[PDB]
Amino acid sequence: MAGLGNVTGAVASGDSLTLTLDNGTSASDILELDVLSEELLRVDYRPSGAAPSPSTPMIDPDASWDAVGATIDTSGDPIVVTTPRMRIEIARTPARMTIKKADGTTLLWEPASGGVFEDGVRFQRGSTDNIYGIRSFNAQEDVGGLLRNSSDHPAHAGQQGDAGGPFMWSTAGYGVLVDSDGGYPYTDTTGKLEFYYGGTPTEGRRYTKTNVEYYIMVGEPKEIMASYAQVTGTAPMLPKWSLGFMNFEWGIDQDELEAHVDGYRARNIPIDAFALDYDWMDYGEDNYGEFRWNTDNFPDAATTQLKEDMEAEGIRLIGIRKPRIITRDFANQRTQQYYDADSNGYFYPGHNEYTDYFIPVTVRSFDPYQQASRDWWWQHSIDAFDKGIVGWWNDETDKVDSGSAQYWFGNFSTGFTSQAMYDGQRDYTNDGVRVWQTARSYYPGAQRYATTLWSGDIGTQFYKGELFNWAPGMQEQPRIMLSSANLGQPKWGMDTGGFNSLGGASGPNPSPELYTRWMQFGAFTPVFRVHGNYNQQRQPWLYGATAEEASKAVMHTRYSLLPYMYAYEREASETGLGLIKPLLFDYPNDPQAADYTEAWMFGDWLLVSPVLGEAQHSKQIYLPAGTWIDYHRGQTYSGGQTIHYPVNADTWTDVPLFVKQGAIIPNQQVLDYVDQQSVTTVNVDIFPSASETSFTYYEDDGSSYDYESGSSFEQRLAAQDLSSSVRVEVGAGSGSYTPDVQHYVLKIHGRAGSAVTAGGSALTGYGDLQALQAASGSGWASGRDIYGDVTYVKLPAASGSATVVEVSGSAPSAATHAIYEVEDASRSGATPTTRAGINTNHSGYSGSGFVDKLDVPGAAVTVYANAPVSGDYPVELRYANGSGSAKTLSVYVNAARVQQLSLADTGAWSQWGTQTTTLPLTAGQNIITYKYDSDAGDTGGVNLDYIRVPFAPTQAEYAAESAKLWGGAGTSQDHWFYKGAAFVDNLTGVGAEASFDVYAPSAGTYNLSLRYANGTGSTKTLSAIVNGGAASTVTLTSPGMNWNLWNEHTMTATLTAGRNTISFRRNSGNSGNVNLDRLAVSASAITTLASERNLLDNGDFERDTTYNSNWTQWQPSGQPSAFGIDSGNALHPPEGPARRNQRAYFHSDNAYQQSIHQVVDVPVNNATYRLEAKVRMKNTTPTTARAEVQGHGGSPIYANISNDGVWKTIVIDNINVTSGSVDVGFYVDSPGYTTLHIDEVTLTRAP
Amino acid sequence: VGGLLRNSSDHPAHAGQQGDAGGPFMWSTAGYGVLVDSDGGYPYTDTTGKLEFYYGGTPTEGRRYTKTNVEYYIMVGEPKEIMASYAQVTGTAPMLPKWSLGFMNFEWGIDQDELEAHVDGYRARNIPIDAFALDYDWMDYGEDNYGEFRWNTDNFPDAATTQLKEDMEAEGIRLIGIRKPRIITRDFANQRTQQYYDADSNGYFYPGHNEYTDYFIPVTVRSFDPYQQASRDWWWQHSIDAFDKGIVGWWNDETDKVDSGSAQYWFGNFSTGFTSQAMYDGQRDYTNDGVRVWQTARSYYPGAQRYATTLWSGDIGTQFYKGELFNWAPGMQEQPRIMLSSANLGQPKWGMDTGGFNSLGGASGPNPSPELYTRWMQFGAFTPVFRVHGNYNQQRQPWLYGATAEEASKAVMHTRYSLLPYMYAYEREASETGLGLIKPLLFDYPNDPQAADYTEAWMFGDWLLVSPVLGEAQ
Ligand SMILES: OC[C@H]1O[C@H](O[C@H]2[C@H](O)[C@@H](O)[C@@H](O[C@H]3[C@H](O)[C@@H](O)[C@@H](O[C@H]4[C@H](O)[C@@H](O)[C@@H](O[C@H]5[C@H](O)[C@@H](O)[C@@H](O)O[C@@H]5CO)O[C@@H]4CO)O[C@@H]3CO)O[C@@H]2CO)[C@H](O)[C@@H](O)[C@@H]1O
Ligand SMILES: OC[C@H]1O[C@H](OC[C@H]2O[C@H](O[C@H]3[C@H](O)[C@@H](O)[C@@H](O[C@H]4[C@H](O)[C@@H](O)[C@H](O)O[C@@H]4CO)O[C@@H]3CO)[C@H](O)[C@@H](O)[C@@H]2O)[C@H](O)[C@@H](O)[C@@H]1O
Ligand SMILES: OC[C@H]1O[C@H](O[C@H]2[C@H](O)[C@@H](O)[C@@H](O[C@H]3[C@H](O)[C@@H](O)[C@@H](O[C@H]4[C@H](O)[C@@H](O)[C@@H](O)O[C@@H]4CO)O[C@@H]3CO)O[C@@H]2CO)[C@H](O)[C@@H](O)[C@@H]1O
Ligand SMILES: OC[C@H]1O[C@H](O[C@H]2[C@H](O)[C@@H](O)[C@@H](O[C@H]3[C@H](O)[C@@H](O)[C@@H](O[C@H]4[C@H](O)[C@@H](O)[C@@H](O)O[C@@H]4CO)O[C@@H]3CO)O[C@@H]2CO)[C@H](O)[C@@H](O)[C@@H]1O
Ligand SMILES: OC[C@H]1O[C@H](OC[C@H]2O[C@H](O)[C@H](O)[C@@H](O)[C@@H]2O)[C@H](O)[C@@H](O)[C@@H]1O
Ligand SMILES: OC[C@H]1O[C@@H](O)[C@H](O)[C@@H](O)[C@@H]1O
Ligand SMILES: OC[C@H]1O[C@@H](O)[C@H](O)[C@@H](O)[C@@H]1O
Ligand SMILES: OC[C@H]1O[C@H](O)[C@H](O)[C@@H](O)[C@@H]1O
Ligand SMILES: [Ca+2]
Ligand SMILES: [Ca+2]
Ligand SMILES: [Ca+2]
Ligand SMILES: [Mg+2]
Ligand SMILES: [Mg+2]
Ligand SMILES: [Mg+2]
Ligand SMILES: [Mg+2]
Ligand SMILES: [Mg+2]
Ligand SMILES: [Mg+2]
Ligand SMILES: [Mg+2]
Ligand SMILES: [Mg+2]
Ligand SMILES: [Mg+2]
Ligand code: NI
Ligand code: NI
Repeated sequence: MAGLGNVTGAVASGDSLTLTLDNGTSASDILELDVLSEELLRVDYRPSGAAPSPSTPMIDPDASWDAVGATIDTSGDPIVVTTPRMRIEIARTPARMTIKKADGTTLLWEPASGGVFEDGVRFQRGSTDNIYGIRSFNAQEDVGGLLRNSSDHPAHAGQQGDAGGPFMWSTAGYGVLVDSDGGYPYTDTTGKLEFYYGGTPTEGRRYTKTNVEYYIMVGEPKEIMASYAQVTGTAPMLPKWSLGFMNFEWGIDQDELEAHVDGYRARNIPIDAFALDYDWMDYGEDNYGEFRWNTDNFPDAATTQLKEDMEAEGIRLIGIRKPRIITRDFANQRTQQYYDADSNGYFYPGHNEYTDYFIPVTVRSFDPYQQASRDWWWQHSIDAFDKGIVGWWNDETDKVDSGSAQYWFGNFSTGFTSQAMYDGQRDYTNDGVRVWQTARSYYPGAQRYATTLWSGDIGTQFYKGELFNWAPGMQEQPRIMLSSANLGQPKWGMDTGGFNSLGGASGPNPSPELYTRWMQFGAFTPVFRVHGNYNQQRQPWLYGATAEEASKAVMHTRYSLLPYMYAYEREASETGLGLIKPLLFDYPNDPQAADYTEAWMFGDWLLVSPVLGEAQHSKQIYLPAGTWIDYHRGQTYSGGQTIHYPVNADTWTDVPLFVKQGAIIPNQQVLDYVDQQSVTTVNVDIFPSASETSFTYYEDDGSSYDYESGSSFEQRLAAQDLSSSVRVEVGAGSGSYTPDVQHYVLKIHGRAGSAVTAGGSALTGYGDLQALQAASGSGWASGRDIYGDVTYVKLPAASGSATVVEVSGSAPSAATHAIYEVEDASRSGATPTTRAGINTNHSGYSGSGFVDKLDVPGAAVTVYANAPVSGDYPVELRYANGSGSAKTLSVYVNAARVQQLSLADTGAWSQWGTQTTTLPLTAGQNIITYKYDSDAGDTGGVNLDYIRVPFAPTQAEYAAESAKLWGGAGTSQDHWFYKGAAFVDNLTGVGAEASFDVYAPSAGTYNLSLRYANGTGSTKTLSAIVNGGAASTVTLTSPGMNWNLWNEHTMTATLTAGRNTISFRRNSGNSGNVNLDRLAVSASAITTLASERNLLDNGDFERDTTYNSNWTQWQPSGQPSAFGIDSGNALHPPEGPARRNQRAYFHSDNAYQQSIHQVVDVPVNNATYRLEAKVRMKNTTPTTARAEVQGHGGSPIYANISNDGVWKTIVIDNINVTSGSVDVGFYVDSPGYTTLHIDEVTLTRAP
Repeated sequence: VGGLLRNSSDHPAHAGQQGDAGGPFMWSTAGYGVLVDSDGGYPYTDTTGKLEFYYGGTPTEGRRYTKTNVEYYIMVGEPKEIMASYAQVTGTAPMLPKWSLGFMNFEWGIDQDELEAHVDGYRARNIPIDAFALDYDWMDYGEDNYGEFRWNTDNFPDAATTQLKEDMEAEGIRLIGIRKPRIITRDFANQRTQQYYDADSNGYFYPGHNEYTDYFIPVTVRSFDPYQQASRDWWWQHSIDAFDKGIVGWWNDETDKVDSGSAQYWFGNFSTGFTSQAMYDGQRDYTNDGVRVWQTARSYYPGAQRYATTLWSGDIGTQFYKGELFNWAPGMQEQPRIMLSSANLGQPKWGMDTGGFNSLGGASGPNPSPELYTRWMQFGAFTPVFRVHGNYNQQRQPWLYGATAEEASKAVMHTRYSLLPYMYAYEREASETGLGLIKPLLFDYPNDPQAADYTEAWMFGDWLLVSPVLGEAQ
């Protein structure tokens, strides 16, 4: 903010004066004065004499003046420039300009304190001078006058009729013009006249200048304005017709235009032009519609006829133009104009796609408060109801928001709108079709008219402020749901996936992660629904195989629970209490339940706590008083504590779900929809408590209000754990509805009885659940499941009298495996009529049948199998192959392709064999799929009978990142070659630790293997603490100064049956400073885990793209990279990953070559390896697109990728590695607009 | 989004909007509840132990049920008992169809072919689903004859009959349809609708809610960059056909700022000049300097005048002055100050929407009165770019405003057109000095304090001083 220094040199030449100014350096400042006319001076200040920047488009590039012949006198102090109209004085010490009229009258001057400087100009002038220019006023502003005597408004073009610029002038005889892209003029009534470049203005700044170029005008206003036009340009003459009257109009076609023109002409009212708004053009359409005449409105503009006919009537035509293009037509297709603009870089910088509206309609709110209004509303809805609208999604019964229209609906508007449909539909159908509605507000009483509540236009984000601050996201929704429950509206839902994004409907869809977690959450809420903004899609398969399979899996859980859930729908008709409730309902006196919203009750007997955090590796879950059983993993927890709950961030398969001891949970086979068939057997899972508990099973027609006059069915089920037996009562049937249920299968957990009695009779024992299910009439059986010992009891439902069953004794099963009959499992395929099938037409099968039709591409069967801990499970597949030769099927686990199974001929279709494969299962639910994947080279063509899954793994694994971290230990992805989603780092402070919860079947000595990195260069130590016992030293050598190298530390530990704690901690004697990845646990020697076969780093591209990986890239010198990694969720529709959250892409709009490569040293040289990957190609066919294996000892091996649009598996087998390393890669040569996606790349040791 | 606790609450009891819920219901896990019968109002709690509820003043949402008595309910029990007693007083919930426990796919942007494809995709994969909900897509919203209640058979051909319902039912799919508590009162062709006549004659509109202009058909757009020569060449190239077929003047709107939902993008200060340059350079090249360029824009920055553009004052109000009918846009009386401010910045080629653009209720709001229209026309005739404009489907022909508006408009128009050779000399002057057809008095009288901020009269060329009557009933 300092002024210029002393003049140290002055060089006159013609009409120019060049001053050198002292700034205390060898690169002195330069001030160039040029006398352009007798009354116009140009000044160019160049800090340190640097070359001037280009002038902005303010300046006329062709401006030209005659020689003035000014007198420049540098002989004294001040230096003096004179013309007949002005006298410019520059004082030497320091340099300050004074501008005067030729007669010596002072106009303006640079004050002592400072004039021109690096960021602007500063003048002083008469305090009473009137200043003009700078700014005008827009159509949304208070409109001031002409005077600018106390102004700090910026210089800008502005909006809505505004005008402005760096031009300040006075009627006292001077003007100042500064070349600038925006900036900040300043005036006040002490006499300041200043202009600052300042910070980037609101409108942006695309022309920056290091010099300060300005112009000083002397004269009367007309002379000042003429000088302004000399500098910035005069105006070209408009056509003479433009002095005439013009009629601008919006809402006009050719007939109306002709009528208007006739109207003027008939009346001798002169007029020269009509201006046509949107009407004239095909705005919204492809092929440059926003430049094309709309021949529906103006038929004669198909040719020059309209122009010529209007010209003959003396009418010229003006057309509205918007500085934008339509990037999606009315059918949601990318337009030609989009492709052209996008490929050439013609979009305004910083301006993304957005939603416009240009077709107005006029509307007015109806009043639902009036009975006659409600009758009318209903009467006009009957036709839509008859033709299929059987649920009413009543939107915007709350508030209008449109321009000046900001109207509120009253508090009873939702209730009354709901009443209109409720009363109407009930009368019209004679109470024969139940009403379903949703609204986005609730007020007491509205519930009488059969309406749910949804949470409105929530944001597509994890939480409020993650991506934008103006709407809450997923994490807030439990608090909204439970607040609604606390107001007596438990029938609640949300837009799963979110509605709003940055950029409106064109903004991004949820990431696959956000989508998957939101679906798991929504499945345990009352009104389970996806929604999105205009032309957004929310189908689960669009978000990749994890989202698809995890969403499917949790939906199967929800539908299996239909009989459980439906009792709560009945309960809401009696007490208003519904399917969800906050913990505080059950625990009014528990302070940790008082505000608790991260978990809630789903019915009376299940506590759910969905994983809602991005990249979440574990959860802290408050369990209130009682005993809780993990639904998916089987272990028990005592209540009244916060538990640490490991989750697998790699698979997304966990939905933390806990059975409340006392639970009686009716459940059934999974249907595609609620009345797809009659369910004649209802399972009842019972977890007995020492106090009696009960659940009243309920059926009715699901459809009418017949239940109101007694047409329903119920049976009270009750249970109690006694000193040495369990008693279960199935009460007498009650009510007039004949239920579909014929038998209950009681699954009584916690005891495998030696006898089951009822009414003086010991029930007939059967060998297993299958034999019991096949028996007519009552019986029992026993077994083992994930929870432990279980007793099965099959009984008739709907008896007129109560049945009391008692399970006594203890005779635990010796079974080592669970059996899953695949005919009971999930059958899918490419189309609804090409799904895998059920059959019985060959003998020798277990259970009720086997699965066939695995001989059309895409046919599959999926089993949901629970595991107590993560690890290796050898899973046996029973199958038949009477084809004459071996056949292949893919086995997928948690959406990853684990192996191609080669299934040998079994000699005949009625002869069965078994294939056992070690599967990497995760703790809790696992998704095991056997599929005919023709695009991976499978043949299909076998029949499958069942799988057998061991209750215990051969060896277990526990991820460090999911362990309980303390003392500064954290998770990270900032080094290479970790397993799972992350590793543990920052074991630096004393007390830093990772504590694992390890499960053992029996007391004894177990082997441990701890995967760790130590890149310090020297041996480091931690302590191992088992079950809080004495610390033992863990000594961890360093393989060198490289944090991408991992090793195993082996040791043993003495464990007890059940849960053990094993902590690795920096105690005060220890050095720490290692990273931990995984703890493996076995009774035998530990070998490579099935989950850890992949030799590549970041082969699945799942790493946060802030962090790098062992992948490298290449493109031709001079070409921009065509490669990146993201989720594909910004696209409409999404182009998702093959698995989990992310995939690599190659894409450019113009011709390109691109590769990525990764080199790894193999563990065993002179051995065979195998590359597998998922690849998808779309859009333009490239010249070359391939996977590549090279550097292995042999010549390059190629596998081509062909343009389809679908994910395919590419395999390069039999890689004979003799060099000790392999380069795997992907390469594309494209003429332009080829998209390749790459995901799930694995390099493994192959037999 | 807060928590569940309401220990220090003064938020009103209302239905609210956008997923909200509320009511005069305040209860505790300490063993009691209070329910007050009320239409809105003001519950109050604090940590000194207050549990209060006030009817108070009329809330934001209105109040249509007022009460002189105070009716309330006290509940005693554990939370489930309190909630059961709440349901006794305010009602239990009717059982919903059993299919509503299933998964539902809601969707906006869907027709029959896509719905069938979605359902097939779920069924093929054994992903359970019971219902699809259809947005605007399902109905003829915007059309006459109760279009906002009627199936859209362009999107859903089989909903001409019960066929769609029955085929979807066969696949285990129930259909939900979106409803808006409003009717279209003017269809796409600007005709009053049957549903308007029926609602209006029976008094079925929400009290206090006047009709208003709304939009429902989205389009996706993106701003072009006029700063780049290649972009300007492209923009002009695609304009040639329109020009050949009669668009000889370029009304360049919205070169200033985008305003759409979250999209609030500014164009830079040279956007008007460069947009203008695209058409100017292009048209001059294409016609070999044979056809003069005419343009208008709604912003100005120095230098833009080189490319043959005028300036108009934007979406001004149909009113005499700012705050006459509404406060959010200026009216007629402010316009001379805007015109003369533009002149002081070297852009004297200025115009305005004579008649005004904006009204209360948007496009469906009132036209100018005959008086406003007549005076505005007289004013406009002594300004440089003389033009009427109005909002969507509004009309500005002078004969629609009665014989005084017609005859007085005609008369002043005859004066303007008689002055063509006077005016045209000033058009030539602007090519030499930038000075145009209008100027404030202070250009001629720089030392007169009475002229220093004077805008109620101005010079029309050098030799005429004009002072239009702009006051109502003046
Ligand atoms: O004497 C009575 C008078 O006093 C008070 O005003 C005086 C100020 O308090 C005082 O600071 C001084 O103001 C100077 C200022 O110090 C100086 O920096 C300059 O201000 C420029 C910025 O330098 C320039 O960057 C630009 O600022 C932009 C900014 O870049 C942009 O990022 C954004 O934030 O907007 C800003 C503009 O709003 O422009 C400003 C000028 O607007 O010059 C100032 C004026 O010389 O002197 C003031 C009196 O002269 C009282 O407040 C005032 O009412 C009384 O009349
Ligand atoms: O690499 C240069 C590239 O960077 C930016 O885009 C990165 C983007 O690239 C890929 O997206 C492609 C799709 O794969 C193509 O299918 C195509 O998508 C369009 C699709 O064909 C239409 O049907 C759909 O409705 O609209 C989309 C366009 O929105 O084009 C996009 C590129 O725009 C890749 O799959 C993505 O993961 C990745 O984010 C930059 O935006 C590009 O302009 C640039 O070329
Ligand atoms: O952890 C955060 C870091 O993340 C990124 O680091 C990457 C690098 O980009 C890779 O180059 C590689 O680094 C290796 C390195 O290649 C290897 O030579 C070795 O480096 C030693 C070095 O030999 C030794 O003399 C001394 O300088 O220490 C180095 C390391 O401690 O080992 C590196 C790995 O440890 O992989 C890492 C990720 O592990 C990012 O680029 C870094 O800026 C960032 O710090
Ligand atoms: O104990 C702490 C506080 O106690 C005191 O506040 C009192 C007020 O004095 C009472 O008047 C009352 O406030 C009510 C008010 O009576 C009632 O009308 C309503 O106010 C509405 C208003 O009607 C409406 O038009 C709009 O303006 O919003 C208002 C609500 O914000 O509701 C009020 C309660 O919220 O009760 C309170 C609390 O007992 C004391 O004055 C405070 O300073 C003190 O902090
Ligand atoms: O492809 C495996 C398949 O082989 C036999 O069936 C062949 C063929 O028989 C009928 O035509 C069926 O309708 C088709 O679906 C079959 O492809 C075995 O009988 C069958 O069990 C096995 O799955
Ligand atoms: O009808 C279009 C949109 O309108 C909004 O008011 C609703 O809240 C959305 O659910 C709906 O998709
Ligand atoms: O195109 C519709 C309307 O768009 C607005 O941005 C313009 O300012 C109006 O003059 C025009 O009638
Ligand atoms: O000191 C130990 C730490 O050293 C380095 O910062 C490593 O990047 C980190 O992984 C490790 O935890
Ligand atoms: Ca079987
Ligand atoms: Ca790990
Ligand atoms: Ca991936
Ligand atoms: Mg010269
Ligand atoms: Mg003064
Ligand atoms: Mg600078
Ligand atoms: Mg019209
Ligand atoms: Mg005619
Ligand atoms: Mg057309
Ligand atoms: Mg769609
Ligand atoms: Mg079909
Ligand atoms: Mg129709
Ligand atoms: Ni402004
Ligand atoms: Ni609220």
